[PDB]
Amino acid sequence: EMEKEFEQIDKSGSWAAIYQDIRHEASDFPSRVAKLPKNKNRNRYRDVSPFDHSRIKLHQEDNDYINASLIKMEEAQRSYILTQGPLPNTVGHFWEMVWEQKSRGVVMLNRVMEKGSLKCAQYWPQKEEKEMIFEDTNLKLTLISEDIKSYYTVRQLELENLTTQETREILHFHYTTWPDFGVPESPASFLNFLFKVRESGSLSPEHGPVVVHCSAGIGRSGTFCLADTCLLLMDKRKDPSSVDIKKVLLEMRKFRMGLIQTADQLRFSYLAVIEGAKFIM
Repeated sequence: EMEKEFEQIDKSGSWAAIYQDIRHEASDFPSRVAKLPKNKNRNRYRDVSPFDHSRIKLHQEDNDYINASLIKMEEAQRSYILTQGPLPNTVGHFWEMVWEQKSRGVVMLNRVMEKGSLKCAQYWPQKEEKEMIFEDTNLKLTLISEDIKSYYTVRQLELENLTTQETREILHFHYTTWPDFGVPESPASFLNFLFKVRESGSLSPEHGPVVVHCSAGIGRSGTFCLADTCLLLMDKRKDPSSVDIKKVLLEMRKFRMGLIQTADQLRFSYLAVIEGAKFIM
């Protein structure tokens, strides 16, 4: 059981060691499309690339590339799209992907500015009366409502395909309190946030996969998917303690490199799953 494994690693201070074993066992697949010269300005970080096999393709004949990966967890019946925070030049691609994949929710785990630098373009409207038009992808985006809470903000957005005049409601879940350095001290507000996304229906199989991002789409974004999938598997299985976090992480790393960036994020993921299991048992 992971609670006992937690105390062991913690008491022995072995987190950096566990973390390095995961690094060494992780899959390595080609990412040829990401490294094409015509795609250099579509990537926020030169060392964070989607694998070719799991990359999301845009349905535009010109250049189909976005820094985004489909993570398919077969046993849990959960999919996720993990992507980077959009760049000024990819905001239109981001919303085209949301449209084409029939996503119902966007989960944002970063602030637009952290450590005095921009981690993400402002890709949604700040006021009802000031909608955004993406000329490159023929989409209009309107803020419908915004509910600001202590630890997160939920926004209802309307996305309109200007080509067909179809409209969809998108939910934007913005976790606003992840600290600039390290991880939250307690997983309570992160779990509350994760249950709010679940309650919305955004993670349900009647919709396209949820879009999850931070700045690179690997660290905080990884912690989100890892916790959700692990808690779902504990509901589904005859023996809940058959769930090995490390194995689940390695299965997710077949789909996108580098998920969980630090030994601290790994420790936090254990704590979130352990604490979340109490609200699920």
